[PDB]
Amino acid sequence: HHHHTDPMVSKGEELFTGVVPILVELDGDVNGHKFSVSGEGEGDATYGKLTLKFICTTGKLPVPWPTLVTTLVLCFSRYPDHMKQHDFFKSAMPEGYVQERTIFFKDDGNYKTRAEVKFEGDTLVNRIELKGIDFKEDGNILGHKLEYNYNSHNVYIMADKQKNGIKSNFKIRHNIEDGSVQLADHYQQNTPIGDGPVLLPDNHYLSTQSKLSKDPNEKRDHMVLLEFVTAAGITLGMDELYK
Repeated sequence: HHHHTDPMVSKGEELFTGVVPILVELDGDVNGHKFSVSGEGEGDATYGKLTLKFICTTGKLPVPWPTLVTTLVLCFSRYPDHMKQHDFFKSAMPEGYVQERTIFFKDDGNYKTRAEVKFEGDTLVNRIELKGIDFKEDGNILGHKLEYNYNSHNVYIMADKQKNGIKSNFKIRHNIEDGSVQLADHYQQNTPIGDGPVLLPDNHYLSTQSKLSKDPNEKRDHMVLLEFVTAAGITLGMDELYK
């Protein structure tokens, strides 16, 4: 909804009232295996909810789909009302923001990603380039030894006032089919594309859950993703209103 006392908050909330269509495009190269992914779906920031289907448009995906979840749109996070002044991601819209990561897979290779997230008309677009190097051919990634699932996790967000953006580092644990875990250490920075002001947040976290599934009628290599992302970690207003 639109009704906030801060007109800067109102501007960003306005763009994300209702269901917004999403397009995702990724071009990737991991150890010289070139691939492309296209995704479509919709986001509903009121509930923190994304529903997306991704297709590998070059044939078989050379890495496991779960390793691409975090790469393949944090403006759809649900920020509670008392935290809306800390929503960097919507405040950068519609001009958008850049999201850069390095992801280190423990005892394996790394991904470097750069994405631009912005509106094209009514559609929110996430355009990504991914470069992966130093992977082991018989490791868990190029060897496809990961389970097709995704563990819930919390991620801390901090301002980077020098870059007028945010930074975040966090660990993802991917499940290996033998019951072990493959760690993926993420380093992330985001910066605005426009030159206007943005909301720089106090420290807080995002709580994320994802469900991965398959489309039984789809013969192409693909992933169906339901993702929820909710902001938390700042207590109400002046204090607690219920004591």
